Amino acid sequence: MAAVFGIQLVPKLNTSTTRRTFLPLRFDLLLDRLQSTNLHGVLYRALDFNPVDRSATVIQTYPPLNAWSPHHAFIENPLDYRDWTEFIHDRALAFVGVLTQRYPLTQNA
Repeated sequence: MAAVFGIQLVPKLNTSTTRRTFLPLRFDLLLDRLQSTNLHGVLYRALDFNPVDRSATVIQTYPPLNAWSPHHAFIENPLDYRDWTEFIHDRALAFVGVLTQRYPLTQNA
């Protein structure tokens, strides 16, 4: 311990004991998540600078959304965070419908 290169550690060790189990992906639950309107604090951790009606830095995408990359730069960045909210709300909304076309809840729950 302690003098780890130029990183001074503490005299005290500390651990955590309990960890959670990896719970499955309910179809219902995604349908619900895809339905998010106020997305900002749902399928991602989104940073905005609200006071002057402006964006911050980083939309930290979750699952879903985790399959963004292939051509991300091609897409270019939207005008603001607030604006990006909308857009992917929109598009997501379109997508949920696609899924449903092929899979009926009633049947698939």
